Amino acid sequence: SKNEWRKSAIANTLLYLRLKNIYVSADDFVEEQNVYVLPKNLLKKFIEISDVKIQVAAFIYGMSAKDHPKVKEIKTVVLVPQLGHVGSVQISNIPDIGDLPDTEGLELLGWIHTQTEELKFMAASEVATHSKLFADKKRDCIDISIFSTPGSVSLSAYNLTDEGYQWGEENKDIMNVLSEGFEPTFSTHAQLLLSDRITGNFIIPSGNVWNYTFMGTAFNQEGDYNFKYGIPLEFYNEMHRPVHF
Amino acid sequence: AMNSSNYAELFNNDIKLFVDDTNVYRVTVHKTFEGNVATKAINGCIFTLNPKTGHLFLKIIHTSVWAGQKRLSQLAKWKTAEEVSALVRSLPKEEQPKQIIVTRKAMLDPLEVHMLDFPNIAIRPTELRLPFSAAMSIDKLSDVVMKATEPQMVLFNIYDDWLDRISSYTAFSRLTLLLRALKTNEESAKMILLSDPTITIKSYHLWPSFTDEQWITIESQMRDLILTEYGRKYNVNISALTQTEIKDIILG
Amino acid sequence: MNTVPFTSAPIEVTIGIDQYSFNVKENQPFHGIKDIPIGHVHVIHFQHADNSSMRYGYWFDCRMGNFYIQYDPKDGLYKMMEERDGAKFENIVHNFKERQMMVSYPKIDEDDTWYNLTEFVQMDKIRKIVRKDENQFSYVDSSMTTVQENELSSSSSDPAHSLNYTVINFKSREAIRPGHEMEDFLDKSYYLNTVMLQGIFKNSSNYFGELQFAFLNAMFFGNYGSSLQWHAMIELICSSATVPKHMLDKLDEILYYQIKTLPEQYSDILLNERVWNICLYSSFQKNSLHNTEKIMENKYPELLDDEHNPTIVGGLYYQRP
Repeated sequence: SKNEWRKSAIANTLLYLRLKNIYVSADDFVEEQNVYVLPKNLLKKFIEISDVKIQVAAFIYGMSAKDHPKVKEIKTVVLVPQLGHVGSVQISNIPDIGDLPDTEGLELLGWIHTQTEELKFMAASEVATHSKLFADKKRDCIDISIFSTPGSVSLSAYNLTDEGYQWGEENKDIMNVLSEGFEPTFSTHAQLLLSDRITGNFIIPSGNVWNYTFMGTAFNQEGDYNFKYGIPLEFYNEMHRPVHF
Repeated sequence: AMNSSNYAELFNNDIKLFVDDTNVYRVTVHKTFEGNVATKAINGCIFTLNPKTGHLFLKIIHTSVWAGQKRLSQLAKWKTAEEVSALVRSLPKEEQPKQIIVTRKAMLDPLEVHMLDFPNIAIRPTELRLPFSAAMSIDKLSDVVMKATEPQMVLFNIYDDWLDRISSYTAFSRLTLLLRALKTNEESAKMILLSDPTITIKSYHLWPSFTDEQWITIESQMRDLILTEYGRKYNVNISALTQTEIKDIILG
Repeated sequence: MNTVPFTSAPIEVTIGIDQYSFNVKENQPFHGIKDIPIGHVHVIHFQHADNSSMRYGYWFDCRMGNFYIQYDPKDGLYKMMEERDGAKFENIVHNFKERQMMVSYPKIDEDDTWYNLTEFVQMDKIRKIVRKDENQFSYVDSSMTTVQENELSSSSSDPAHSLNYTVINFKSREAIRPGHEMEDFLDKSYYLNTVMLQGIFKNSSNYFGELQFAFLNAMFFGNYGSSLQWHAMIELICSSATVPKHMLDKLDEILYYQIKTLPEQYSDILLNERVWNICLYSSFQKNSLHNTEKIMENKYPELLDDEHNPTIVGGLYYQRP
């Protein structure tokens, strides 16, 4: 019904309020370890297009600053076709963006996603998703989880251990209710800074559509999609509805 | 001093203004992992309300006001006092209040010192803890404050058109119920206001155009919101509550 | 040494003379007080056995005339009177048998307490605060109002019933130059120096004399206006950045003796916690009150939302999860 769609879209218009209180998971600084810097404009928009119940995700790309190879600045967030769930997200493959202009020197840094449970480590479903995406391409990729809740957003960045990559490919299964031998220790702390001194941008699917949640049959997780620079649409945008009548 | 007893007196025929300076000096905070804390000031406002008519004099305090100054918290009270004094003096004599009630005691002396030219205007504190700080959770007020590029006075009626139909006391009670709810759980309170998309806010209003019938249900949802969160902060069963002073909850 | 004879003691009463007191029983043979040092001012005060809420008395200077006390049923009060017939007076004072029925004003011999408390107090100053020109002595009680508190009142008054203290109000036009609101409220130097010292008191001795008189009225009678005045005259000096040095140096001494002499029971009603904490711990002149602060800690150690911070809209927080 066009009714229930409408109420969910309304709740999402209040997401921005959560950016008043921002928490970032941090520990004693380590010099040899990389530092990831996330443009605030990117976090703000990404929250604004997300959902109150269903996980939303995207890839992150960027590069080392000129003086400091340990400081990885996030330049670009890529929203790709996906099917989100409460508790997990089915994300399509690493996108091919090298043919796009202005992407010279861009490094794939990992992925970013929302969640509605608070944790101090990558959940079982993150481990499976992160394994499937990165095990054979770039194991140093990070996972930035945003715990989104009324009143605040809490960010934590993780690296995934070799052991974690291994379990994640054993248990690639989509049910993921067994969780035999899942360990919090599969993930380790990555250093993350929020910054409003730098600006980032978005690359989106060329036809604007990234949320396949109400178009499930039409979603191909293995799909080779087309990409362009743009302003990502919100979760319940009309283009994310099945076109009717 | 105004309390929940002599509280009725608010609605007699003497012109009175409430002054809330809570949002005059406002900041955002940056706290490093070390523990070092930096503040940055954002635009603020003096909230000056006539509870009988609903007329709101919102005096926007631009950040430039703080540039080069020291003891900003102290300064903020004295600046609020100059502005309120200036406002009173701008009004025709028959529109000037007979009482000004300050929501925070620390405003008493500065304001009384600035109003010495008006010995017949009583400056009073209150033992109510009114929810006027939540005024910045009203979209249209937050917007005008944040877009300001210099100090500016903006005028609203915070009761919209309610007084065509209800008494001032009923309107003031609706208003404080709404603000208390917005103060208590902003996202949930706004959800209650946005539930029915067919009911809209007129361009000249602050609140949705509920019918008399709908307001009863909205008010009751706001009341539930408040008492529920009050029964979480302290794990008291509101079932076990008497009618008690739920009104004292609402007011402070 | 002087004598203040009493006609009789028909009502049971606790009688005070300066800082000393004694009880007299109902209709117990009594003819007054003898061996009174010739100082410059005395107070004789009363509290009946029945009354809890009520103290009263007379300030007088024995060098000025012959004074005695006689109970007056009409008013229910012990009354001071002047005997204008020296012969009749001397005849009563020097009566052998009546003198044995008098009490002797005591002494610690090297005790200068009364002087320390009254050094600046003069009868001519008292007689402008308590206005009854037909007597050379001055009646004060627990309940008497101040001239300050009745200014807005259109009602008639008996002037002898009001304490005519110098009007001091921190939130008045007199205290605050227009345009200098914050400045003059936070730093009272203009009020202290231009308005009060130069305009009204003329010198620091008149200032200190009213301050001392206000304290003693507060202590002996529990007079509320006198307490307010005493506290106000202290705050006016402490909260001024500019104070004549000779006043400043004398202040600590003055207050020390007043604090030292207070009892422990009525004092907690008497001392104002807000004013004293400001004076002793945050005012401009706080370092001029070392002795006073020290005795305040020894004698009364127990006496000594967030509007003073910005409102926090929200933030960014780096912390352990």
